[PDB]
Amino acid sequence: KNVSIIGSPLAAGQPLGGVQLACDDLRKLGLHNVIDVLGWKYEDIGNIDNCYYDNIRNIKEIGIFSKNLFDTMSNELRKKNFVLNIGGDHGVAFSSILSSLQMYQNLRVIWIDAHGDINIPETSPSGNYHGMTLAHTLGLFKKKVPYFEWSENLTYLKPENTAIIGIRDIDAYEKIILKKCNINYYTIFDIEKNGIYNTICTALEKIDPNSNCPIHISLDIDSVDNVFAPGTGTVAKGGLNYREINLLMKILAETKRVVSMDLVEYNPSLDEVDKKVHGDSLPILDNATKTGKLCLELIARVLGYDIV
Amino acid sequence: KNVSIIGSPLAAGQPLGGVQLACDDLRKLGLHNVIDVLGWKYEDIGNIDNCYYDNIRNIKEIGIFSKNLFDTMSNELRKKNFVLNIGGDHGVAFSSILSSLQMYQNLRVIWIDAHGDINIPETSPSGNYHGMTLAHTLGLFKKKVPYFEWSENLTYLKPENTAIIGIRDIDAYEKIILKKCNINYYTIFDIEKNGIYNTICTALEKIDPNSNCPIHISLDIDSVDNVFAPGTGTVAKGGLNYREINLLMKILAETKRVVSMDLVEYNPSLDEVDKKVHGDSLPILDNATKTGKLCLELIARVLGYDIV
Amino acid sequence: KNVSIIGSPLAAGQPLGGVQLACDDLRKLGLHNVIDVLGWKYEDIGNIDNCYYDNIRNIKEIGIFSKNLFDTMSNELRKKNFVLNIGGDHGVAFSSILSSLQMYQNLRVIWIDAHGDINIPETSPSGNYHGMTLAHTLGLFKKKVPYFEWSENLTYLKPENTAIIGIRDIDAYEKIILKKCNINYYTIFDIEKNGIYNTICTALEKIDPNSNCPIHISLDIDSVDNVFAPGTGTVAKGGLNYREINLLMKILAETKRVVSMDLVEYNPSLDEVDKKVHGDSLPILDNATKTGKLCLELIARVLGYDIV
Ligand SMILES: N[C@@H](CCCC[B-](O)(O)O)C(=O)O
Ligand SMILES: N[C@@H](CCCC[B-](O)(O)O)C(=O)O
Ligand SMILES: N[C@@H](CCCC[B-](O)(O)O)C(=O)O
Ligand SMILES: [Mn+2]
Ligand SMILES: [Mn+2]
Ligand SMILES: [Mn+2]
Ligand SMILES: [Mn+2]
Ligand SMILES: [Mn+2]
Ligand SMILES: [Mn+2]
Repeated sequence: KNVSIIGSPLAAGQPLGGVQLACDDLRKLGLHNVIDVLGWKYEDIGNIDNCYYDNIRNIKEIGIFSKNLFDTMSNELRKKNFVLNIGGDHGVAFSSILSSLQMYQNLRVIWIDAHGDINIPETSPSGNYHGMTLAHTLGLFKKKVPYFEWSENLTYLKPENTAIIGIRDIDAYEKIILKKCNINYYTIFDIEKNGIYNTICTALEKIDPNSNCPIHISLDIDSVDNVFAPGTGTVAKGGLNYREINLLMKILAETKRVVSMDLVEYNPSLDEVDKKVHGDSLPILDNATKTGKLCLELIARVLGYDIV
Repeated sequence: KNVSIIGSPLAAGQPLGGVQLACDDLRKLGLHNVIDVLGWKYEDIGNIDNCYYDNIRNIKEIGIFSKNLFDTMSNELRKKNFVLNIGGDHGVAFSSILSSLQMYQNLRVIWIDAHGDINIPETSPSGNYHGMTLAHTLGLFKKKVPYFEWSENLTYLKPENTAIIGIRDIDAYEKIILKKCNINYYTIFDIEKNGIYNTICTALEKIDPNSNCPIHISLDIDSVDNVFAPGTGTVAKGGLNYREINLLMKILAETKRVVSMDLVEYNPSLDEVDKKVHGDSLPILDNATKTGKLCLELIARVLGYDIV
Repeated sequence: KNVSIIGSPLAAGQPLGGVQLACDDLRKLGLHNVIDVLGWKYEDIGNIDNCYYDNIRNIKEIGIFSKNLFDTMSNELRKKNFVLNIGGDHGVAFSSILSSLQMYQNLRVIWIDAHGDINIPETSPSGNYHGMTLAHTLGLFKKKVPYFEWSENLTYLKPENTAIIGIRDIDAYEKIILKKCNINYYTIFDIEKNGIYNTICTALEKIDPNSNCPIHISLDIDSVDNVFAPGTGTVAKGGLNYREINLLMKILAETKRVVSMDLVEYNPSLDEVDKKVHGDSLPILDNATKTGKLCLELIARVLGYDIV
């Protein structure tokens, strides 16, 4: 029950700023107090500081930041702590997942997102890296990436060892990549048909039939519906509801196999207040904005927070 | 993959105006662009122009309009195009369904609505025709209808060949008609018990056990909850949510047997904005009002639009 | 089909006033008209007027009020009427349930609430009695309660004969009491996993395997999500939705075994308006605040109000 906290305030994978503020906001809202009350101990590492594709925006900053995160996270993973990586946009999952993967070669990844993040630079509508991070992590890139030379000899994640859950906003070319690479995916319609519980059980059975693999959770908060998670940059209608995302995190916690996690795309500047109701009983700041509070509650779920 | 578009701006089946504006609003919002991007071809026909019961409001206008729609739609159906009939209030479904039925004698009808629309003139609380249209189509009327003489020798729809889905606001007498005529109905409580997916599968198995019949979808947008579809004249609490109505249309599209469809009761004047989020990726006008946008997205589902 | 209506305007189990106004507000909104239209007859009794633990707030007022309610309700129960007890905060369920229990010794209780109300005075964070009422009713109190001497020789409710449904906001010590006393409980996560229908069926099978026991429903309106029930003092995120709470009440009505019911924690002063939509068709005041209207609709469900 030791968690290393790593702030990864990278905001270069997409146009906007705001997400760079996520890590410190969550600390302000009571991250340490929440971890404490759940009976975990933490080590807060602070914040990460900061032939070829030529069409990836801000790639220099991203590559240099990612090397730093890769190195820092590798060191925390070696302590056999649970490692919590707080973004930042989703670009931070490349180094997060690959560092975890080098240590846990049988790692299984649950990517929770409204989006596929599985564009390659030649299919991307935007040139924004956060929309390509999963493709990059999966080894789907066809050319070298400037400032990622340090990463070229790493082992990459395999599609069959991954499940994407909650998706509903996929680009035209992206749809083809999704089917082609054989990744396991569960759309919001699958969730509507079968319920979130059956969906995650199905996903886990698919990628870890023997229930014996370490799990990395990469949670993009925009997987959650706008009603509950307004504080994020790229919204898509029809998301996971409050009950669903909480149940999903609880089920993943109960595997007892989660070794690392990203929580990405929280943008405090975009967030709103309810606010404070009696049920906000974790040691979270009164009247905290609702997405920040949800982030902390979802982190609590992964650390074993339960209704009874 | 050819669709005929028929605008049916009838607003006489109920008190309000607004719905007469629906057809052109949907065109403005990007109807043609949406059909194009899905790889369908369209022919836009434009807009329909315009012993006895004595207690039906505006019946002259309704009867005369319905003859015109019957004739116009009959002609489009003969091309073996998919025919999309955009209302207008629900009164336009009488001619829509009966013209389709004369051509497709084994037609099965899925009536998606918060209401039964199955009052007869002697049970109607309002005298508004849009609340009687299904009863009329089913041959449940007991007297002749002024200005409907042209329709008296048509074959009428049978209750056992129909399923009403999503209902929750039914008048006292209407409840008796519903049980008496033996129509298949699936209330919002059935949907809550079994989920939208099991419900539509059950309905389809009930009315088309051999999966071999052409299908007409009559979609009243007020079937959808107020939260997602404010732009409609007669609201009822506890409607289909965004995920449910999208899944329902997708499942119906996947039968590959849908030959015609009404989309009725959209009232642009009553509609509101979110607005524009990243997930609004169909070629729909940026910041379009949310019900209009939903209408277009639901039309896209029927034409095969899917998440991946 | 005779219902006795008892107004129990007790507000001393918690800090706030507002709930004392609930009973008369529901009458103003059309309680009698609703009962009438459902074909029930009512007798409106009006409103109840008004070694040891030393840490229970307002206990004198609560104990004295509870004796009065116990006596009044005992008398109504003897008529073999369905007895509807309208709070007031949840403190009124002690006398309600115990009076019903003395008459119906095989009573089964369905406690519908976001909270456990199962603190004992030595674990209570607040000293507010409404958060202890279920523990008190279950005989879990360890010391005598001032002004409850009249109750000391009553038979208390047993945990195995009780099901709590909808819970999501439970205090730390309370979680231990919940597991220890062996009460049957179904959290919002159980509801999310299995659906409200499977949950209530499971609960009923658990506590009444032979489907032969009288049922008391203790409905705290804060079980319902904030979106639908803002007019209540202690809100918790992720509650039952409009479709769920309506279905739950319908299923309980259909047992045909409900003999008594509390509807508690409605605070008109906290309530808001939609307002009036076509679907508000029960004889409820036009534009009534939404929680009050929901209360009446849920009472209608218990008296057999159904979609068709
Ligand atoms: N598919 C879009 C949207 C990406 C959204 C990124 B994410 O999931 O981290 O918010 C793009 O490639 O630009
Ligand atoms: N049952 C009511 C309401 C009808 C609603 C019509 B509809 O479904 O087209 O909105 C009436 O007969 O007036
Ligand atoms: N557990 C809290 C909250 C109680 C809420 C009471 B109720 O369910 O009637 O709203 C307390 O003991 O103070
Ligand atoms: Mn993402
Ligand atoms: Mn995303
Ligand atoms: Mn209709
Ligand atoms: Mn309708
Ligand atoms: Mn309560
Ligand atoms: Mn409560």
